[PDB]
Amino acid sequence: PDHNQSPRNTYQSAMGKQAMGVFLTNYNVRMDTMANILYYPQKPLGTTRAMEYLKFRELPAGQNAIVAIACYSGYNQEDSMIMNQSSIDRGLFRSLFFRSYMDQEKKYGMSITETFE
Amino acid sequence: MNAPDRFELFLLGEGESKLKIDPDTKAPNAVVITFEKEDHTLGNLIRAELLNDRKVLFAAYKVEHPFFARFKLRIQTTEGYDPKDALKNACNSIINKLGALKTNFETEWNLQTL
Amino acid sequence: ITYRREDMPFTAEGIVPDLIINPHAIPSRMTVAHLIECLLSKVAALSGNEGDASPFTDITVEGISKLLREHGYQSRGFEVMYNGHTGKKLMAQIFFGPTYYQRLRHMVDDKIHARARGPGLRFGEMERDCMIAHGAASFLKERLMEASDAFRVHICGICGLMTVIAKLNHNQFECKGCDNKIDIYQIHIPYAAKLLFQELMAMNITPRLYTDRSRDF
Amino acid sequence: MIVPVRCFSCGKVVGDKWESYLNLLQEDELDEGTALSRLGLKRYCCRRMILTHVDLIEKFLRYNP
Amino acid sequence: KAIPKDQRATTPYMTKYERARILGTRALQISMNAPVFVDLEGETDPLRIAMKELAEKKIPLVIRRYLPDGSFEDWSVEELIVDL
Amino acid sequence: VGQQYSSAPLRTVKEVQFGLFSPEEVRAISVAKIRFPETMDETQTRAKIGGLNDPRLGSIDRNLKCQTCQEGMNECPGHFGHIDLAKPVFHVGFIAKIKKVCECVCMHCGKLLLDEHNELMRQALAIKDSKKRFAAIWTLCKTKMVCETDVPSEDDPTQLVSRGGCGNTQPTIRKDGLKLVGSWKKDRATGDADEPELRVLSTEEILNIFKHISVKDFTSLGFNEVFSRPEWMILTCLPVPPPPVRPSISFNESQRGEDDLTFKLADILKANISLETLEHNGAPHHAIEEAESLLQFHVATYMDNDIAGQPQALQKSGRPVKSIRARLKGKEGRIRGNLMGKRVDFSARTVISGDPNLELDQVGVPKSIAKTLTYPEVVTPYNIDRLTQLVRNGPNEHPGAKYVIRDSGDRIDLRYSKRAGDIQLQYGWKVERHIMDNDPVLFNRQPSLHKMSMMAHRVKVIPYSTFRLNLSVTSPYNADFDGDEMNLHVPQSEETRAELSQLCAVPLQIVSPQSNKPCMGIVQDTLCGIRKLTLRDTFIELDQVLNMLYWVPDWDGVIPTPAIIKPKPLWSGKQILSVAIPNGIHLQRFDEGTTLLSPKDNGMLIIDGQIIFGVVEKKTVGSSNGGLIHVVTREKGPQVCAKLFGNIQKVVNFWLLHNGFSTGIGDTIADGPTMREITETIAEAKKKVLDVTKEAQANLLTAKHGMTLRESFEDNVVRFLNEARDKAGRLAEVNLKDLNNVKQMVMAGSKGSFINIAQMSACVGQQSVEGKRIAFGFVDRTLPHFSKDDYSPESKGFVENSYLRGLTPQEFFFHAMGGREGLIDTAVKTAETGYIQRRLVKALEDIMVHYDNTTRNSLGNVIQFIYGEDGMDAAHIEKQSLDTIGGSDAAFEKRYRVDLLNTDHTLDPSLLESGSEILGDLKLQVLLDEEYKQLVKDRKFLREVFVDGEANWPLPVNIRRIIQNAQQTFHIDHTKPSDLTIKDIVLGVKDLQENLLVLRGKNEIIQNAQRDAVTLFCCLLRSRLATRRVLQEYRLTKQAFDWVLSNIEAQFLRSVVHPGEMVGVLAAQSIGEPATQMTLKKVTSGVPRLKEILNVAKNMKTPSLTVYLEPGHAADQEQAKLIRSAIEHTTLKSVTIASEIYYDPDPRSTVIPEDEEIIQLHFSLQQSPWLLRLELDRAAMNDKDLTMGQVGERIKQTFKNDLFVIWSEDNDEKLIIRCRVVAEEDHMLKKIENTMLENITLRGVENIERVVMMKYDRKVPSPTGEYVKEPEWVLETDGVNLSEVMTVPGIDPTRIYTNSFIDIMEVLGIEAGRAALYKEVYNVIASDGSYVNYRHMALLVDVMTTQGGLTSVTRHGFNRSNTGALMRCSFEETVEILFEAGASAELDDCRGVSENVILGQMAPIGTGAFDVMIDEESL
Ligand SMILES: [Mn+2]
Ligand SMILES: [Mn+2]
Ligand SMILES: [Zn+2]
Ligand SMILES: [Zn+2]
Ligand SMILES: [Zn+2]
Ligand SMILES: [Zn+2]
Repeated sequence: PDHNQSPRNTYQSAMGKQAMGVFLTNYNVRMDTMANILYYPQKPLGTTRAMEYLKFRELPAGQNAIVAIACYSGYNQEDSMIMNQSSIDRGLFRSLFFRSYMDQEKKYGMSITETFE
Repeated sequence: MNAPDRFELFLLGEGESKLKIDPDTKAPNAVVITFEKEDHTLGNLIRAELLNDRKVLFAAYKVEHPFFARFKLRIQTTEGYDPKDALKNACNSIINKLGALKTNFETEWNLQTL
Repeated sequence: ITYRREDMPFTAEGIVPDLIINPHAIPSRMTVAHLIECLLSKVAALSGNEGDASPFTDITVEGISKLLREHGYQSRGFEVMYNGHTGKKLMAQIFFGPTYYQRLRHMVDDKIHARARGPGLRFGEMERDCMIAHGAASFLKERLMEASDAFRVHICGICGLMTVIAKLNHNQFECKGCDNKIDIYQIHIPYAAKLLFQELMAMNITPRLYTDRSRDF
Repeated sequence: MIVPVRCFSCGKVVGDKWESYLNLLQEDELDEGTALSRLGLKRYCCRRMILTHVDLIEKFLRYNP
Repeated sequence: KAIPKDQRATTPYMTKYERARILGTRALQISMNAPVFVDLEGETDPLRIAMKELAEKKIPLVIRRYLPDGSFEDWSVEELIVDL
Repeated sequence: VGQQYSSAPLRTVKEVQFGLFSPEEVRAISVAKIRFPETMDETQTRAKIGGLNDPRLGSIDRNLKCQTCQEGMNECPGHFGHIDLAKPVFHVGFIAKIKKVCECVCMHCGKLLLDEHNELMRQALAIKDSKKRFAAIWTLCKTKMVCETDVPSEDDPTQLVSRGGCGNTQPTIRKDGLKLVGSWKKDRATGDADEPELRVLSTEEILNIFKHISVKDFTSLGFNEVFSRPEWMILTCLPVPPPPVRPSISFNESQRGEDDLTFKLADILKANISLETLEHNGAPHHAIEEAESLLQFHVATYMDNDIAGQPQALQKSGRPVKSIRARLKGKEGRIRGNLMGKRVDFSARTVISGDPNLELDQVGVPKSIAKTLTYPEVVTPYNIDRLTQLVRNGPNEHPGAKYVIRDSGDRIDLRYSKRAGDIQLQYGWKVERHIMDNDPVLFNRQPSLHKMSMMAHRVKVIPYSTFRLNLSVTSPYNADFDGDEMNLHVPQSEETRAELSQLCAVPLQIVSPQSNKPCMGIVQDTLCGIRKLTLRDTFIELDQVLNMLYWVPDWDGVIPTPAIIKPKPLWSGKQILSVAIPNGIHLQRFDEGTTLLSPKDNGMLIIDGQIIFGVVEKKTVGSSNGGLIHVVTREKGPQVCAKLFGNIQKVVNFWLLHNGFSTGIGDTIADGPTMREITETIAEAKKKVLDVTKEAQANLLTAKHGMTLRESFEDNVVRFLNEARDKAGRLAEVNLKDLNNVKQMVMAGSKGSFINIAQMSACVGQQSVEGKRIAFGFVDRTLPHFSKDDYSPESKGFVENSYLRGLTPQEFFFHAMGGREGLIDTAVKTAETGYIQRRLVKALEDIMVHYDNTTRNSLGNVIQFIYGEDGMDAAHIEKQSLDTIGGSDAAFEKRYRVDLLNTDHTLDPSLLESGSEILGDLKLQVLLDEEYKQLVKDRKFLREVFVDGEANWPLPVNIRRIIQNAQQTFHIDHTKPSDLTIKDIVLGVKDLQENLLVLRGKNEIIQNAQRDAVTLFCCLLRSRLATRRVLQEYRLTKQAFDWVLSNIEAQFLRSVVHPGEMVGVLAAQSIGEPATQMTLKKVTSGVPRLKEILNVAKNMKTPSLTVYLEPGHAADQEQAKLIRSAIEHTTLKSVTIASEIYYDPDPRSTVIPEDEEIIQLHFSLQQSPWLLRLELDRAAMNDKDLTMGQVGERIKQTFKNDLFVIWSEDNDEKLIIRCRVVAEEDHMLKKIENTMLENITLRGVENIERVVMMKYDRKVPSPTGEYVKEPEWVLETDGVNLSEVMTVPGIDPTRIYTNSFIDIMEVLGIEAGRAALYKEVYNVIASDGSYVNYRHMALLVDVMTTQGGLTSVTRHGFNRSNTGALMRCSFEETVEILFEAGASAELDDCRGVSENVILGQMAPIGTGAFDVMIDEESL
């Protein structure tokens, strides 16, 4: 982070919060409104030391893309990316997504029940 | 959901031909052909064969959009030389060149131990 | 866009990128870390050794360079690459490397919301001010017009009031108070404006809808 | 979760080489750099596969149902 | 309040907004099968026909330009120079 | 609508006249009288009673019968009822106003208590804002409580003048909900007049007083003689709204039904009746009063539900309530809910992605979104098959339709319809098809601050989700593809289609009004690529040429003959790019060292659409002013240009794809040595800083005048460290090779500036918070890692390292500090700018250029007598060179002097055909003399205007180009003599000028206006089509020339602003949009300043004067000083070392030694023993050019005799003022000592605190003609006092300027005010390098100035700024806005966009600013 323009660290610090990883290992067992689990969470090839205490190599949020900085077909201009479709097929950046919905039964209604049927 | 079924890339859905032949208007003895469900694989091939042929004045191909599987091919051939025949000819020219390679290979493959 | 492996530009090694970003994203962010991580991430992958990208270490683009170079790649990350369509070499060399990418939520499909209705995403004051600048009044009309029926009223040409008693069959128009029978107009307004005006009259307030611009002036 | 079957980038079958790598590591006390090259993973594109991988499954098979 | 055909101080040229709106209004007619004035030398699309009618000075409309005082000039689309 | 007929003309509300219902009218218009407070069951016989819900009013029961107006519940516009109020009643809304009027008029004669006789009242009366006058009058009249009988006239106070002969005292009127209470007094506490008398001012009293207010008196209030009389604010007679306002939910039959207004009225009527049934029956007083206040309550509650309670007893024992205010709480808020853009229909939003394969004006719509949005297309023989094909395709196959809508307006829902595949489309049915390829859709990106960010594109249905944009349409929208969503909106009607594609269509937006340039360029890849492709070293093998060629769809199939045919057929990179370019396109530009051999492949020449030389980058192919897009747009049409983006992109992109462009860390590394130079460069500044440190710690740094040591030490350090970072940064930019990918982007123009390379490669440079080095947050040290009082760069926040090198933790944290400053006020700039732009618009929203070329607001006020002073549309103006203005007088003569009678300065017989027979032609040389004296006035005129000497001014019609087109269109050879006559040129051009017409009025005033509006374009024109010029340089034949004339005339007309132009909005969003880019020497600049300026804040942050010294003495550094001192406010405080109060009792001998000599000296050719002794400091004493005598006799003339003053003279080593009072002494002195140190003005103008001199380089004409810089000393002051400073001897009082445009106004008048205000607003917009075409700021600055004063933009009104009562219904109380509109007779012009939306009409804006009618002429 010492090689970044100052604000850029700030931005990252936010987006990291919207990375998909493996929030918990017990995720299969929690019913939480939104869940995003990465198929193939990889450790970053570029770890930090603080990363150890953060359990990042353990519950990593992201994968190591083979990345080319190239003007290619013209389709990666102004902050788009040309992603490798094949890579996608073989699983790169796939994610589970668990939306879990909740519904209850009646509040106080004198025999005004709600029936799951 | 918007994602078109991946087969649509190598498989012709209905009404589409392999080739549409259009008579280029802008120039004499030229033709524009649209290959449906092909891509560069073929395009760049046929073109650089079409281009060797000397009674061909012009050969070019383009895939106008990465989304769609198809490409256009323009061949301008000399007066009295039919581009379809130039295609046919450059097509054969390939089939024969690959036969060679297929042979040469299976050949040089057998001599190998492993 | 996603290209398939065929089309991607490939490296001599037959490796091809999972991900092509644009170089124009680079100088203006000053995002050198991305490059140095990428440099490192490469060495790391090649060398099995986890790449320490911790801040304030004594690690260096120059050191990471040396290691990559030892691994038989050009040390500044670049790699000769071959255009996938043609096979021809790329004239320029392409900075190539692993880099940790995060996949963020709020995915396309969640934000395709297309609420077209026959029987952001708004057209707010600012887009209104935009269409004005454009001169595009009928669009402004079409777009701000409520579903409220274009209800038809009649008006006195003296007091722009909705006090016109219209015997339409008989072709008879009387505005009492003004003594009007000939100088009377018919205008369509949304019924919800008709109402608002009557509500305004109800509250002792004359909203006079005239048909000429210049006054008795 | 578990080893991706194939290296994303190119598609080397990589998911037949995970236990053997864990061995190349533990029982043969080798380092990942040397070990990965022995499994044949020569291009970093396929190396990052195994070497980056986190085997969270062995933590999932620790819960009861 | 009206201003005689002579003494028109307003542009003899059609304004981009006027064209926008003739073409609009004219196409809105052409689109509901009201009769066309020119030869449809191929065209199926209303606006494109409306434009062809304007082009061949065959739109039968008068534009009423209001001045800010309230008076107005009338111009016939025929009269109006279309040069935009 | 309502398929019945009515002979009545069909019209559109042009004006809404607001007023109050006189009780007279309320009856006159009414149909009922309404007595019975019930309905139906007349002894049980159902229907209605002649009391409510029927007497004549709207019907129910499906009955058409309705006063013979027939029709029924859907076609009848409910007729109005009537209800007499037994007693006068305050209409709730005006209780406020009523009270207020009652405070202004006498409560007995109805006579305005303050007349034209009182002077503070004529200023109150003269105000034209009916609302602001009433307020100004009221704040003046509420003081009065005595309706004066005799008033001091305009003469002697001895002499009284009579007025309203009624002497009675007024009550001070306070409110109590619905009762106004009045309390009198025969003066405040005077004998036999004490104790007020509280009596409730009843409605009956006030109404009669209101009636006695004269047509003159109440008109000088808001009130309208005709529309709103004060009396009418008082209800006597109540309108009864019929059943459509107040419904009856009769559930089929045999059940009650009447709305909550009906009951609320029923209770009014009850109270009314029981108030009558107490007068008719007779009663006590606090019984009718009680019966009155019950009525008054029910009328009140009927309209306003916000008084002493809520009467909720209407058919329900649980108690809810609805008034007509609280009806508008669901009808002023359901109209406003739909006035805010909520029910967003036929629109669609998704991520945008760029796509180099769409045309510039396309928008890739995903199929799935395409399938969702419909277009109602009318079935038409031209389209019967296609439409039929769709209807078969259905809701799910793409080129399908959702709904087929038949004549009867029925909707066959093709999705769930048993006849989905069995519909015979008949002519005149609507099919609601999907949008398909080529539908005009309006594609917009919020926040949309910019006509250019709502553009119309052709649809192109595509596969995956996400809208797809052509990359070049990118910055018009300020859109990138990192997650931006965009809204697509499908125009629904055919004219609405036409409008989009005819006005907003993206091609029509290339050259934008905002900066009279293109606003869409070639960008990112395509730019970077084009530069590369264009280099000389770029050559293309035949094999790849053919593709590139074939890629350009507009290619004509001719393979260009290669620029190299030798060993290998080999095309230039330029050659093929030159096929993207169409023919007839030329472009000349020259850089620093371009020639016609342009070594550096510099500059640009394109001829007939072959770029002949120059690297094509931003300059050419970007959005820049002169560039190839500007050119192609004007020269060849918008569409043909739009297609150019496509071609260029396609070619270049194709090229780039097979060439490849990248950027690595290698691109960001400096040459080993450069790094040592860089490291040296920095370490060379740390000495400089260190030397200044040592210097200052020694106390050897002299504070720069009016700047502290510490203030000026930092100033130096910061500049050193910047000079460093910068000379450091250059040191790496020069290094980096032309291979360098980073520099390779930088050359081309695509993202990347110097500071970027600079920070990545050389030094990051000094961080800074609140424009200072990092501050000592810990005590006297910036981190706990430094020692106390460490002022080094490293400590105080210089980041030494590049980002490549990495930052130290301190550097990292200081960078983080500077960074956080950035984001914090990047959030401020976003938030304030967000709101300025919304104010700027609201301000100028209604300004439009009407058919007379005048520019007017909604009211009709002339803001500009011709739009932006020249009647040109800013999108048709180019920067052009006014050549008459520049160069030596010598040069002027060389170019433009044609003197036939002079074998030397004649046109040479080679240029001209009749070239020889011209020599010595008196008659001609009288024409050519006319020409030249005219060119001379011209040069003179121009130098009067552009005092600066600035040659290059945005003008319409690029004359240079037209000529360059002539010379190519005619193949003019610069070898044979031209066939022109002098008379041809000289008269031709003279004749041409008479043809450039912005204005057409035949009268003199307009012809004069027209002559002016065209003045500037004409000097350009005269200087371009000068006789020598035409022949010497241009070489135009009679043919080309005659062409140039008719072209100049053609384009000039094309350049004239179209009546219709929402020129104001344009002007507001031309000032706003760029401000939404201001993301950042010591004067407030940028948005704080913009929010300062627009706010017309009298309390500015950085008030400055800028005074220029009288012409003859500019260089005199000593006179600059002498003025500085005689201006800078210099107090005794600033010149006194210390004060001391001694007891020193003998006024001869003295207990102070150093003063014995001074009392002796004041005895050569009463007093207290307490002495105030001031010791003064020479330093600042002679610095401010001051005498002891002067300081002295100042204090001695400040304290009259009330102080005995004596002072040491100017030789004595200690300077001393000794002062005595002349016993409570020691205290009067500490007062006087302070009255001295603070108050007394030794020298200068008050409020001028700092006064800095500065050398300003000035452009001034030398004797020989050409513009020479002449340095001038210029005092700049902290503090403004323009009046008193203006007058100071030796300044150029002509030029003295302040940024406080407010003081300028107040001293120099409004016209100068405006001038200055424009210079301020423009400085704000110039300070971020940005340009905004003059007319936009003019129009803002004109609007701020139209009414005699500086009227602020950033809202002044709580209601309006220029908004009709109908328009965007502001406050949760529109009722309140409408109430006042009633009372003040607000006259709505319906030129609003909302009023007309409320009215179901299009605005008289632009395309709706004229009417279309059916011509009976066309044969
Ligand atoms: Mn961006
Ligand atoms: Mn963005
Ligand atoms: Zn009337
Ligand atoms: Zn691989
Ligand atoms: Zn009726
Ligand atoms: Zn009086």
